Amino acid sequence: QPALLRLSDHLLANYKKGVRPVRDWRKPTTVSIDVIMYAILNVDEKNQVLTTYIWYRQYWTDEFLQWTPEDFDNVTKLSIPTDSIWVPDILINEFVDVGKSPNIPYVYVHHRGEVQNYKPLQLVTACSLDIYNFPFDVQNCSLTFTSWLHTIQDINITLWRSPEEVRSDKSIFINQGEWELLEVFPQFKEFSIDISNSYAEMKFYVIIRRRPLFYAVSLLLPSIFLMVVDIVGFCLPPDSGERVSFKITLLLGYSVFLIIVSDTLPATAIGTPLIGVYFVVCMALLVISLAETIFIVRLVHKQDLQRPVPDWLRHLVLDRIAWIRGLLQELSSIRHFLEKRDEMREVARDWLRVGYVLDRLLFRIYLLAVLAYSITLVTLWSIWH
Amino acid sequence: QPALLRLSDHLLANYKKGVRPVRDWRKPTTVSIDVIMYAILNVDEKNQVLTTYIWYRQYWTDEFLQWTPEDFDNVTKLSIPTDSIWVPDILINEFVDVGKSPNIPYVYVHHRGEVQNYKPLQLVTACSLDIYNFPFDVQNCSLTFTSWLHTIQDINITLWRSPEEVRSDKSIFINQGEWELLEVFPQFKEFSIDISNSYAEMKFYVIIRRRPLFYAVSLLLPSIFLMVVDIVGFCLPPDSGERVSFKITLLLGYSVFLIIVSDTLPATAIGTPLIGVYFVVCMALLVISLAETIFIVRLVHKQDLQRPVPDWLRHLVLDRIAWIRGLLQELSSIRHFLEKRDEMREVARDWLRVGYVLDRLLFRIYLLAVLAYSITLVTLWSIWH
Amino acid sequence: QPALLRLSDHLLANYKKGVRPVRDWRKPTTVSIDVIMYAILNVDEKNQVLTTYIWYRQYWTDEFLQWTPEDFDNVTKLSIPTDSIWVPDILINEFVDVGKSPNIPYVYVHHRGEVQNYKPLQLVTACSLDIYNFPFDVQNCSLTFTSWLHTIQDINITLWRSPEEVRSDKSIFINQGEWELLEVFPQFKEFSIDISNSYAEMKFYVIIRRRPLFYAVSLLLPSIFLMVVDIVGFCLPPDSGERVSFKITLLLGYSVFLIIVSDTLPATAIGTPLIGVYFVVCMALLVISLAETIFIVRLVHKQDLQRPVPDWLRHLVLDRIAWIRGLLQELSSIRHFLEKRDEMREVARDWLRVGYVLDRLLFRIYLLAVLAYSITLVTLWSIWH
Amino acid sequence: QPALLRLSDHLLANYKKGVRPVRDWRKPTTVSIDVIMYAILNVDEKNQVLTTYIWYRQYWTDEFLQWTPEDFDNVTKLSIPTDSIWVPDILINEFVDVGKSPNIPYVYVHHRGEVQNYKPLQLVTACSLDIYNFPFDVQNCSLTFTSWLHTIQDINITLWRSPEEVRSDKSIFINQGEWELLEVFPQFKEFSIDISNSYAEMKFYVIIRRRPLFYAVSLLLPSIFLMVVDIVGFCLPPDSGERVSFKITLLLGYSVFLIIVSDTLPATAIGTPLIGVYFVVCMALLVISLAETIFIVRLVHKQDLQRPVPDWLRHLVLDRIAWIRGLLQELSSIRHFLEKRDEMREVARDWLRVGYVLDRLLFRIYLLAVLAYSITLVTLWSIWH
Amino acid sequence: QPALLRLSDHLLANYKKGVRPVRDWRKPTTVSIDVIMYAILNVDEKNQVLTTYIWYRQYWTDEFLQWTPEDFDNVTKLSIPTDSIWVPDILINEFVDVGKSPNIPYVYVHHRGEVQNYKPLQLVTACSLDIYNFPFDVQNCSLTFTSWLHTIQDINITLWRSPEEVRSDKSIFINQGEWELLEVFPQFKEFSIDISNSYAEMKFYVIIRRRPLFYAVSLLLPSIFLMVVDIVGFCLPPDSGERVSFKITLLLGYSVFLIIVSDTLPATAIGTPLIGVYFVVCMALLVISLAETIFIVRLVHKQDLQRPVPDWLRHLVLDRIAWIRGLLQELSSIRHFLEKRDEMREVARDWLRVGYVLDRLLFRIYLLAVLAYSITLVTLWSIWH
Ligand SMILES: *[C@@H]1O[C@H](CO)[C@@H](O[C@@H]2O[C@H](CO)[C@@H](O)[C@H](O)[C@H]2NC(C)=O)[C@H](O)[C@H]1NC(C)=O
Ligand SMILES: *[C@@H]1O[C@H](CO)[C@@H](O[C@@H]2O[C@H](CO)[C@@H](O)[C@H](O)[C@H]2NC(C)=O)[C@H](O)[C@H]1NC(C)=O
Ligand SMILES: NCCc1c[nH]c2ccc(O)cc12
Ligand SMILES: NCCc1c[nH]c2ccc(O)cc12
Ligand SMILES: NCCc1c[nH]c2ccc(O)cc12
Ligand SMILES: NCCc1c[nH]c2ccc(O)cc12
Ligand SMILES: NCCc1c[nH]c2ccc(O)cc12
Repeated sequence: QPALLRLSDHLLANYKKGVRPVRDWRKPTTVSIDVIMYAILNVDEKNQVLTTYIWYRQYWTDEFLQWTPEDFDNVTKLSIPTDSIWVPDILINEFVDVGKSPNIPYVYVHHRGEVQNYKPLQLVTACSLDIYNFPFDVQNCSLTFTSWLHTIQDINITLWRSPEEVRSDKSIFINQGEWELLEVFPQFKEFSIDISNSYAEMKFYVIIRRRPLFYAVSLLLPSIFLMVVDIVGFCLPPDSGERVSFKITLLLGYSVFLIIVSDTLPATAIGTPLIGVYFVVCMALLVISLAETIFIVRLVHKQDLQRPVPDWLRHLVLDRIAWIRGLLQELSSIRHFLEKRDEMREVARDWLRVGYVLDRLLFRIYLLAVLAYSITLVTLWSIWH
Repeated sequence: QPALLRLSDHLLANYKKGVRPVRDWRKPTTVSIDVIMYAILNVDEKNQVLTTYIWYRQYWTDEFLQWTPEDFDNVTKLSIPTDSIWVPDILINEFVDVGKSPNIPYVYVHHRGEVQNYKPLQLVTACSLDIYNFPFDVQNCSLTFTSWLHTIQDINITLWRSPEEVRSDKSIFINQGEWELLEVFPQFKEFSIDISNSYAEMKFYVIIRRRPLFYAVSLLLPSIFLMVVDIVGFCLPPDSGERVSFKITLLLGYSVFLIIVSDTLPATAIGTPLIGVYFVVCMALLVISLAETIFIVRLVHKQDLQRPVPDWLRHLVLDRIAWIRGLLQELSSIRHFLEKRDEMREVARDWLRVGYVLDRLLFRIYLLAVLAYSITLVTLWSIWH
Repeated sequence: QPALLRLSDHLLANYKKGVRPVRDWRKPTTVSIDVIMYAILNVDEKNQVLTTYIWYRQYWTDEFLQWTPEDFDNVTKLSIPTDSIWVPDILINEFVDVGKSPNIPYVYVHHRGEVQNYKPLQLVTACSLDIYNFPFDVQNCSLTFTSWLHTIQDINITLWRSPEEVRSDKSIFINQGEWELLEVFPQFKEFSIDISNSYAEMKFYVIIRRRPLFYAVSLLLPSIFLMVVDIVGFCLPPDSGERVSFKITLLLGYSVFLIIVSDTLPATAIGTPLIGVYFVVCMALLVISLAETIFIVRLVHKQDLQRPVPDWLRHLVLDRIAWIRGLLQELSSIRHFLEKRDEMREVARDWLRVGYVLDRLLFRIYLLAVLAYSITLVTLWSIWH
Repeated sequence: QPALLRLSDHLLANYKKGVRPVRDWRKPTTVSIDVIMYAILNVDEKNQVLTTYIWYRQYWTDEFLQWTPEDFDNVTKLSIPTDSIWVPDILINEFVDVGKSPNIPYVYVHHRGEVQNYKPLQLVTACSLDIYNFPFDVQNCSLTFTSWLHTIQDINITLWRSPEEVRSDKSIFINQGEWELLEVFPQFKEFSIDISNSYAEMKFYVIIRRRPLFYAVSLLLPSIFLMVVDIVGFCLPPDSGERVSFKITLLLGYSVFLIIVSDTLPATAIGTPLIGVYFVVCMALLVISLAETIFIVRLVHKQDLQRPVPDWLRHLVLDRIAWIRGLLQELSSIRHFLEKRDEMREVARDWLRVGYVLDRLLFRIYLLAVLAYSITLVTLWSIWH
Repeated sequence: QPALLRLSDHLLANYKKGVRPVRDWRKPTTVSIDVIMYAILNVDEKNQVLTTYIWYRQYWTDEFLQWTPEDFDNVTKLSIPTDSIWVPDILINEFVDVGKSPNIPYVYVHHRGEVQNYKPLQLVTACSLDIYNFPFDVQNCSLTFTSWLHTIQDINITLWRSPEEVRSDKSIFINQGEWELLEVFPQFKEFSIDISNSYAEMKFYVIIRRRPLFYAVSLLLPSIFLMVVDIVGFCLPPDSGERVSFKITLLLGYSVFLIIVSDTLPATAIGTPLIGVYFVVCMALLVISLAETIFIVRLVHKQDLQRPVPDWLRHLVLDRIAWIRGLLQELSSIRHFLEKRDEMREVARDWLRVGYVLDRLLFRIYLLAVLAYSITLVTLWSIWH
């Protein structure tokens, strides 16, 4: 007789698969688990879910599947289909849709009754995401493995291995994605929602950090590009009537661009992300450039103004060294029309050189409000790097 | 003999799982339920559905699964697979797609015949959404648990616990999302669509309110930004020929922006939301700014107009203090060409100072139609806060 | 003995569930159905499908499930699982994907053999949509219930109730959506695709009408907004050099807006919708405004033109009352250069006042081509309302 | 005894459903099929798939389900569940996802052993799409029905009916969609991937043609609209300084529009579609309009140029008839400043009339490069119509 | 007796399908596989997955399904349902969702016990994508077939055929898509995650290359189009006041276009793709064109400047040959006002001809920075072609 199916006839003849396998019912069946995390497939932030592929394994002690290796040609391990034995109902408290993993149809059984079960499982799980510092963020998502029905008296959950070996496990993990795990942190916890019920659970805090190197060329590269167009835009002469149309076109291009980057961050009501506050301050610096162009074109215009006041013309003089026959009465009438002509040219000429020395020094103030304000960026960048 | 599977052989030997378990058929099997709501996953408003994760439990009385704890070593609870016993067909009247929850394969049975069943269930349910006051809204969505086939004579539905304990249940609930539940309100109701049929149902009015703090920085922050660009835009001199091109560019940027925010609110035919009516009034204030610029550039232009009328020049004078040899005949011909030259300059100069004192006071009217109209915003904001 | 499972042992002992239950095989099993329509979930027009939630019920006569209420304690109704009896294969000819409804696991049986079956069913069904008059449209979608395999000799289909009661059934229906049903119209029809096969079917013409009140504020509110910007745009003086840049900017904004509304209507080759033809006529009215601005700026320009012809200057005069020492030769040379100077100013001044009296009356023609053309809108609106 | 389930007890008592039913194993079981195509649901071109709803039927000869109509009250047809008999594994070589069709749970059996099986089946099938002539295209997609495991020796595939009747079958087909089938073309073919294996297959070449009447109002209606704006745009005078800003705005609007229509056509590397080549030639005609405006504004400008050369002024004269006391020395100084003034006006006046007669004839060349080039469109349209 | 179901009664009478079929348990069951790849359906790069349709087959040796062809009329092959025998649990380590393939319900068995199993299987598999050289890229995605539970002692994996025949297999493969496979490379590998467990696996490195011919007309055709608009844009005279509005409009159109092409490439943190670095250098060349227009309009303007310095006027002269009665005092006053008039015209005239000879030679430098920089494109194109 072949000895490998003589054994399965001995185990599964009178085996009843609907009974929690134990001889004294007062003790629990202590399962023992661990995770080996393979990949982080996607982090959906607007929906606050997280899909993950995990290699997973359990063992528990089945007191009805015991034998001796003699009378069976020293068989010490054996494979049984999963649908023909008892199996616990351990699942996750935090799933959203779990139908993506196939069922492994086989389990091992040892000669002491140690049934061990290997299966892959994908987990579209719901964990709250903190998105405050957007390119430089670590996440803290839980994976609470628990028995759904059975209490402490029936099913208790411990680990396969030591909790140090779970923390530093990068044995299989797919790198060169968007995320990168630091550690998987296990913790036993006894859960109770009311009196007279207590449930075992095993949380796995998987922490991951975003690799930020892509988002420099999608959130900072056009923003610094829209600044060097603004720096060269002050070198238009304000008398052209084309400088204000330059600045409103630039702010138009900035405004369309900010729409594009708004859709990524979620509607989580803990506030705004920290980088999104900067694009408001980046946008308000364009308005100070837009309010500076309107002021000097209001100040310098062919409008037939009044005289420049010498109280400020002396103030502009100090800053200029810092930042820069009755035929006589008839023919007298024709020169008087030209007396008024060139003099009103010189009135607008007096307002003219005022609007350039206020153009230069306010361009220096704008250049120091950019160049000294960029040092604040790299020092917050280098320390958090 | 081990006593835990001796009991399951005693219960499930001649048990027929297709019969509603009762000895006198004239009495119903009164199930009893409650919900423990875990999260609100998404509220799709354009489709008017609502997905929700709920911890759920039932018990009913099975008169065929009774035993005595003696002859079984004082066993008082026991686990049976769900597919091997009777189970009611309680489901929801308002689902759209329910396939996302796994089946819990186990139930408890007590020694009196009290079968109790724990299961998670996700509910893409269809509830009508009222979206009138958009950032500040409470919702009222039903969850009508009922038996689909059985009538009052067969299955009646009551609650597990007191209806006060269901209302104030925040024991497990995931916060820091978009929504926040106030209460879950149960109510028994007897349903009847015709004569000779009556059905038990248990409605659960779950009310939730949106946390509005995110939508201030996505529906009010660019709208107030497009006003301070409009306030500074009046400081262009109207003689530039660049002011009307400024105002139409601004209204262009506003018009593109209103497209972006239109896609959120649904096509529900109860009317428009209340905040969407304000963006029309916000848009019509830009037209009054756009109609004011066209009027003064029509009024002030190098066009060789007629004289300003002294009926309104005196009216502008009052508001200015409030808001602000035959050689003689040949040579006489050359001055007359300059007589006509400077005089038509002074005609346009007379229309010139009119268009600035009407520019200033209409800018004060526009500034008071903004600043006093913003007080209406925060008082409606603070009371509803 | 308990009498409720003594009955199910009597019915389902030798019952064979694979046989169409009848004693004389020459007669059909006449099923009888009706629908109770609950909601219209979505109408996808680009794909021409329609999803609908329907409460549904059948009964047929099973000649093998008969008993007498005596010997069973006057039991007259009983519940049997659906998978343990015969059930017809009645389904829809027009489905696209039907997997969204759960299976009701129970049926009633009466003491005469009247098995009745209640189930919900969702129907992503394919019906052709007529989209000609877009906001004001009724639809006519079929729901052809038929047996897929069995012919007239085996399965015939009739109704539960009278066909008048199906038509006026609004007992349960979720209102305050986008659609609103007028009636559900049943009609028996015998189907035959060839010789020697005839099939019963029961069509249900469900007609629904769109509530159009939302699409007034998404298809007419910006279109009338882009007209009042065009009406005020004629009050620019044509000498500014900023009026043509105003009109092309407006047509730019209109052109981008028409892209946004194009994606809703499908690629159904019965033609264009009727409202989409109007937006072409709405767009061509902007070109007549754009061709009118180009004509007067071509007519009025500092170009050193020729004289205005008195054949049309008299025509403009009639419409103006309707719509509105050798020192002498040397010094004679300097006045002749000013003779040519002011005269060519008066030549452009003669073309100047022509271009305003043609500006005013063509603005009246444009104002009457708008105001009288809007009366055509509301009269087609009020009658179809 | 009722005779309809006495027959099913006679057929399915010792019937083994895992054996290919034949008495001499050396002959094949010749199935016979046909398709009745109901609708073409969608053609996804970027993914190159095709979903189709097909009414489908098979018959094969089962030598174990034979009887005589006597001893059974002249029963000649009978219904058996599909899961209780043998059924071939005929499926499609070209599917992508086939889970959308329900299983018909019944088959007919005749008294000779002719089992016939009716089922609907939806087919998201993968066929390569040729998209060269985009609005006027026929497709040629295969549907290769074959047995997946069994060879020629076990399962052979023929047709139900004559192959002429399959070709001209429009008995049920949903029209008024986007597509329209010409014919379904069957062809038997013996498949072999290596030595010692040969497989029967039955290809069904379904050819469909797009109804092009919708895409005239979405690919040609705005393109001809952006030409009549270009035709009227030449009537701006080139001295305005607003004509180049008109032409770049138009090319901006064209460039945004071409983005919108690019997303439809796939990334199939057989080249570009033929209509997409025309929009490049449509775009390059705008550049010749844009290069013509830049040339005449470079030629006509207040720049203090040199003299016009009489070598080309005579050439412009020919085309103009085709396409169109020491007081004397002091006072002599003041006329010499006006000698230089009006003469440089006449130098720019000489370049002025040159730039209009080159404006008119190059506008005639552009008008003949449009009007004669539109005749090429309708002749390629009418023949392919 | 018919001999084909007499054989299946002999094999499957006492067959236990839950036992790994072997007589001596110490030897493994060596399965043997290969793949025949049919199509590459989609490559999702933002999600880094890959869907593939593969024809697949296995055989293993079943020691319990042996017979002799005599006593069964020389039957040497036979078909058994898959659910009635043992089958290994060979699956893929790298799947994401595998539910899209149907189950083939049949297997062959030979008279020696060689069970062979044919099935199609679709594989949304997760492989890391290298996207550095975007249009010209080869991919290297693994397909690791392994037994999930069984070790080396139970299941070992080898190939059907020689590993050379797998490499050059294009027998069935759907061409004329986006991708094109070079080879499928098999490699045996023994896997071990810890001590005391060793697993067989069979990697299949399928390498595919993108056909780049479509992306020339979607990533290079508008980019070279936005250069010839820039080349003709220098032929505007800088005195128009319309040239800077031309250049900012062009950069606006370029900036919107770069948004459109950004969404394809993923967020993989290995850096940026190589073609995306070029569009930054393509964008910075427009800024040098935009900084050149601002410089000459700052240099040439009616501003009443000072004199041009003869240190650079001589430098411009060298490059111009390379790149190009008390009535007397009263009447003396009127000429002095015209002395100042024409002289300040000649001051701006002196700056005028400077700004054209710097316009021409900087246009030659820009033309050589384009034409010589395009030779770098085609040489990198032709070698990698
Ligand atoms: C949600 O809506 C339901 C009905 O639409 C409200 O239920 C009503 O509650 C009042 C107060 O208890 C009862 O008098 C009515 O009989 C109830 N109506 C029905 C149809 O049962 C419910 O109060 C609403 N929720 C909130 C928070 O107001
Ligand atoms: C669709 O394509 C197939 C092949 O790609 C065409 O089938 C060919 O038809 C001709 C004419 O009957 C035969 O001579 C060839 O042998 C067929 N080819 C194959 C591979 O069998 C088919 O004709 C095409 N459809 C149309 C409408 O032309
Ligand atoms: N083929 C993968 C077998 C395997 C090896 N080590 C494992 C660890 C966990 C697990 O679920 C599975 C495994
Ligand atoms: N593991 C969660 C068990 C659990 C504890 N309390 C519960 C309440 C309801 C429920 O369905 C389930 C539970
Ligand atoms: N719980 C809903 C039971 C029900 C009451 N009336 C009905 C009518 C039809 C139907 O399918 C079902 C019903
Ligand atoms: N109810 C549709 C029955 C039917 C009638 N003719 C048919 C032809 C083919 C098929 O699969 C089915 C049919
Ligand atoms: N009908 C396809 C049968 C077939 C022929 N050759 C094959 C090779 C592999 C495979 O899985 C299947 C096949």
